[PDB]
Amino acid sequence: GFPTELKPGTNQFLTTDDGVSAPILPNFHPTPCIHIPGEVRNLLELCQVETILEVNNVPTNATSLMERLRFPVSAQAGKGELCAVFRADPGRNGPWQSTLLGQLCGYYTQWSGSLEVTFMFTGSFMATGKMLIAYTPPGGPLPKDRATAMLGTHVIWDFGLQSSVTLVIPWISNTHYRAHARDGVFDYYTTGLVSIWYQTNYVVPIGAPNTAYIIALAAAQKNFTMKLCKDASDILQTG
Amino acid sequence: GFPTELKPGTNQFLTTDDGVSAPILPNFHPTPCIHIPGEVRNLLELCQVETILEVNNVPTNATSLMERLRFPVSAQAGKGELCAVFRADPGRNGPWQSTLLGQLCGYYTQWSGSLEVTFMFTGSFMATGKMLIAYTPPGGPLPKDRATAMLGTHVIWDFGLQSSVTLVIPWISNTHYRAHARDGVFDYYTTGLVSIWYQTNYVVPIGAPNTAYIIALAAAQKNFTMKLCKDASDILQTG
Amino acid sequence: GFPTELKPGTNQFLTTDDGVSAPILPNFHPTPCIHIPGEVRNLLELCQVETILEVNNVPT
Amino acid sequence: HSTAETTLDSFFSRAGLVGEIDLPLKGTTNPNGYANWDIDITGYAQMRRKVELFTYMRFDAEFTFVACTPTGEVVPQLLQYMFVPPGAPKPDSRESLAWQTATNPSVFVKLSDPPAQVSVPFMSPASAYQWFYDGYPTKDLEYGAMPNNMMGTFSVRTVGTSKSKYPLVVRIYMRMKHVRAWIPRPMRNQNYLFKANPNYAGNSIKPTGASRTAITTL
Amino acid sequence: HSTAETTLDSFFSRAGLVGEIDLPLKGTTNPNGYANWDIDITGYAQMRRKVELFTYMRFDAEFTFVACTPTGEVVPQLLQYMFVPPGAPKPDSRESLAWQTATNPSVFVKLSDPPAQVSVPFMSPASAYQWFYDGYPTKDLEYGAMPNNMMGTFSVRTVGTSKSKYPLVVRIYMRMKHVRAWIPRPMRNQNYLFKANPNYAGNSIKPTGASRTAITTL
Amino acid sequence: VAQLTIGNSTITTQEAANIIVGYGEWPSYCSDSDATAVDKPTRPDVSVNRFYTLDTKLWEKSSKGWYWKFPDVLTETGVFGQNAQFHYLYRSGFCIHVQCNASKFHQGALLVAVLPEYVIGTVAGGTGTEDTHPPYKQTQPGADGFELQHPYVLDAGIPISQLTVCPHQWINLRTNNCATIIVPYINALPFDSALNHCNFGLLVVPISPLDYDQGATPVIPITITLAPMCSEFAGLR
Repeated sequence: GFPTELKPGTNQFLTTDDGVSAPILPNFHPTPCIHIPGEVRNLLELCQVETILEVNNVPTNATSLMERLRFPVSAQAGKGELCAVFRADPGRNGPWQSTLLGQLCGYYTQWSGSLEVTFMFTGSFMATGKMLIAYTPPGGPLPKDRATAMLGTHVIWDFGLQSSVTLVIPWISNTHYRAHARDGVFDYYTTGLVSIWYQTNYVVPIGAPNTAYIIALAAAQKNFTMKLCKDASDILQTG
Repeated sequence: GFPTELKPGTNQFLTTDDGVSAPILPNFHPTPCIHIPGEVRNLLELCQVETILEVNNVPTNATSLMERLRFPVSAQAGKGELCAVFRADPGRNGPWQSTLLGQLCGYYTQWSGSLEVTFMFTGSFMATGKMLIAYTPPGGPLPKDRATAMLGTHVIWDFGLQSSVTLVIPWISNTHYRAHARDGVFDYYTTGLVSIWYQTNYVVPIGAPNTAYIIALAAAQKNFTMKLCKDASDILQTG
Repeated sequence: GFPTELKPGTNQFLTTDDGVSAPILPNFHPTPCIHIPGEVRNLLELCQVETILEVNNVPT
Repeated sequence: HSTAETTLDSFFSRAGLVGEIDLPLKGTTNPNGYANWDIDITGYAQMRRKVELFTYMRFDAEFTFVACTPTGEVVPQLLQYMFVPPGAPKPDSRESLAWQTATNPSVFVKLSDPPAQVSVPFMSPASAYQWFYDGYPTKDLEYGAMPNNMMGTFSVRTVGTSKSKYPLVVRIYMRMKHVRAWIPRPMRNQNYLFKANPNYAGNSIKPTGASRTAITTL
Repeated sequence: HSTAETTLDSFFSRAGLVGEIDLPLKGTTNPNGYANWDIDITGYAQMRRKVELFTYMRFDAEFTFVACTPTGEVVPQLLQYMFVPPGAPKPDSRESLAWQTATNPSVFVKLSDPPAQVSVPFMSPASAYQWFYDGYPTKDLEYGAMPNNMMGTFSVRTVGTSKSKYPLVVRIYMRMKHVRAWIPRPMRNQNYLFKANPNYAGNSIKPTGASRTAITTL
Repeated sequence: VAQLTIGNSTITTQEAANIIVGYGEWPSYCSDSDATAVDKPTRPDVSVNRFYTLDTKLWEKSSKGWYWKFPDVLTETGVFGQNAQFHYLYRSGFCIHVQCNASKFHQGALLVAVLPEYVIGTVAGGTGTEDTHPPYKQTQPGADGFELQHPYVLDAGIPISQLTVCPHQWINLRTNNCATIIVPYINALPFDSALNHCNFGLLVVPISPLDYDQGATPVIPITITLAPMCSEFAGLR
């Protein structure tokens, strides 16, 4: 016959090798692929969808869980008071775990791209005021007050004019390698910071609730990317 | 199927065979090669770089080691005196071991090409005189004096006119095979010889140091070549 | 993968089989063949050369 | 700049272990030197929650078979892996004529011979295997039962009339190839209780993720 | 007239032994019939000083696995070599579910089957594995620690539930392919003291090379 | 001779000796299609890119050598030490200029070179059995620099007899006083922390010892003037 020399690797079964194998049913014509609505092709499609960010990820009591979904603002907050705060950490625990984006991030090891958090004022329509939502880039420390936050990337939101406002988080990268406990994890360190202050107090006329809630939705821009699949989960199929 | 006949060699694992093997991560897109300054492609690039030749490779006392780097010339040397001497032996021990060239030569078995040793007078600027740097080709015996050296390839260097002078060593070849002890080593025998004589004495006016030092740098021309990798080293990774 | 059937003869080492084998030193560039006088190519060249015939092959 | 790692096919390839068969000599476990494994892709723990991201999918699956003794040792035993397509009848005994039905593909391989490997197609009669079904197949115990998702059965056994001389362990890996998916849906945040339904533990209802003290302390 | 032998790729190819795993039966050494080897290319003695000629490099590496018993004997044992990319979790026990994670490539090969062989790519997130780092990762014990140089971990183990019946030895060779390098620097002339730093022995400071009596006697 | 000015900084130097452009590349900028096209990296022109003239170190017979870390030498100093700290990323180049002011009666030779990722390895306890990590005053010595203790191994277990393999230039007193070098940004990354990572280090060692007869000034003022080239920053704090 024809001359050969088997090279090392012969007979190995690589869980990742993606060659072809013999068909079990050679004659079988599998029922045709028809048209189904909403076909997903690449997962990054889903990363660009907005999902509620549980910023108020504090109540854990079983029937208050519907509250992590929206934080509130009220008349009782003096001008300059810190309303809320969280980091630009899609992967790591906390608020981002509720967002779909965060959830996908868990099947990947590295990633980077611009994020986008949109806020929604769902209070009475008769309410007005202003909020100062500031972003303190990675490394920068949470501004001491509303004034110092007013000197860095910020946005005065008059929920009196527009019911919605969207903020773009320029960049976040989870690529710096950490070999802490004994388990080497690829962590941020790029914990950007989003602070929210009462620029003015909550002004509402008589007859309107003195407390409104705000919902914060999040998604990743189109410049987003992920690398290295890493199947991981606390919820697996039970016996 | 298709007819074959496995030939001898089948299943062997050659540390040198450079075939291809199955990728462990088929989907993985490794982070892009960006532009980094000073990229080295072939090692011979480094062999053409000048590195200090420890001609004065005699002091070994820990804090005098900075002296092997430069030998001296002084008023006290009479006309014709031998200032220094060494061989054209990049591989073999001694002065050349300090040069980068010499160091690379150790990962190779055979080699040949023209060398180039440049001298630097780093004395007072008020000094003058002349040196006679002669090359006695392989086989030729060290000239008895300054006169007999003056009859063979030589150069009168007036460190009074030019602060630097470069000498070319025409050729050296480490290819003659020697099976001495029981360990077969590929050695020169082409030990060319570079002698350096005081053509005149060191003339310096009042107020100037009566001793200057000279630094000798070395590199190999472009006609240089190396053959047969031979990993060897006294310094290996420790436990 | 691709379908095969090993035929008899597989694994045999024929002292005469002249196939190719893997190079031990893949990077090595052996020193160049220069010109040497009198190169012999076929032995019959030598058979046409005269050599003394010991006809008197008797004294020992 | 590239985004190929996040494609469905990428996300899902890789052979994952979805099944393990024990064929001990002395045992309560598969006493007849044979076994039946209706093909379940939930065998790979991780898998259940991953696929349940979508409602409809479609794919082919390359199976590879790794067999040895418990110490992970190799032996001179022959084996018959048989595939009983959905609809065909599974062998009830170590001598059920189902072992001989030609329409039940079978691949014979010696334990020594590297892993046997075969591709199985998109069986389902429906245009897609669908993970959720809001109805009943024509309070009932048949809710959410999408039937037409059967991939088949894999019958494994030592070859021969007599019991095999050794204790054996077959492992079934599965690479999913040519994956297409539709209708995406909320990632399971609650622990799984049963293979069939989304039934969760109404007592142990946990927040999707970690919590903190105040919405002002990071 | 040719100069191909002195090219970087030439200088660096060749599979060199960078690792050896002992999986004895009776032992203090790897008592659980399994082992974890974070990929270190300094395993080949010679290698450390060679690569440290440059500051930045880049490459792929083909690994070949040679396994047998201490007498250099072959046996009917199956093996699972697993690669846990950086970031993934290493197996802590001979039954850690890490052995089953699909995203941890695994190649199964019988000891008899010739050496298994696979190519691993340029992992690093940085544009190049860099040998020296003049800083700290965001007097400190973290100086010169360039993190993003992790190639992964190689988990080796006998296959199966039970301990393997034989004493085993795996050897890991590594050919470096497609090598590119930048910024050249002074050849290490002082003995190496630790894997992490250039720390040398301030007492035993030796002249780069041999010495002589006078600068006039050859 | 002729004097050059970059802002309020006016140094007096020689016409134009031979400059050394490290690795033949010129400290250029980083184009728009990079990793951060959102947070436009502002390129300091005004005063940020001007002449910084450091505390002149004095040469002696006994001097071992000196080294500074970059960008550490300036993250302390001026309006560039303002941006280096209160900014998240950095990429820069450097026109380094080293001068000696000595008479035609002193003699010596200085090798001046730049070494990327100059990682200082200490002595390690002496016998070799102490894994001591160099202090923070040795790892990042500010604009006062630092004196090598083991010039022969460059305090890093490497022969200096080979340092010429890096961008270098010589300062032989009998031939020249000024020595200049142009360094392009070098790192495995387009940007990087200007505080946690010293891309490189300036090394200036006396290879031929300073000498002079009695009476001549015993020290040679080595003045190091340097300036940033096409430097870039990104992400204020």
